[PDB]
Amino acid sequence: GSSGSSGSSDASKVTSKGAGLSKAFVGQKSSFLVDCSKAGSNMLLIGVHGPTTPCEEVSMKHVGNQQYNVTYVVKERGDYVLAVKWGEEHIPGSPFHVTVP
Repeated sequence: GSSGSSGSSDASKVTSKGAGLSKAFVGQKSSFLVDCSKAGSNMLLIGVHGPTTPCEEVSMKHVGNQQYNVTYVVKERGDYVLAVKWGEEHIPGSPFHVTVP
């Protein structure tokens, strides 16, 4: 394919489910799946912001079938901010408000 000029990718379509998105727990490995089957042919990335405390790491893998597995680990508790972008865009729901007990 030389030219494309077709296939607009939308973020509002990208859906996400799980706990990590809603809330997380120190030590506990929070994971969340992102469906992009009817979203677009764009790339999926993450930008875990560190407004209060940084994260241990971020495991991102494209299990396929239009599913992206992303898991992380925290060390401190409080108010967190999850930033998920979808090919130069921001999924519907971010920045998400994650509260850790």
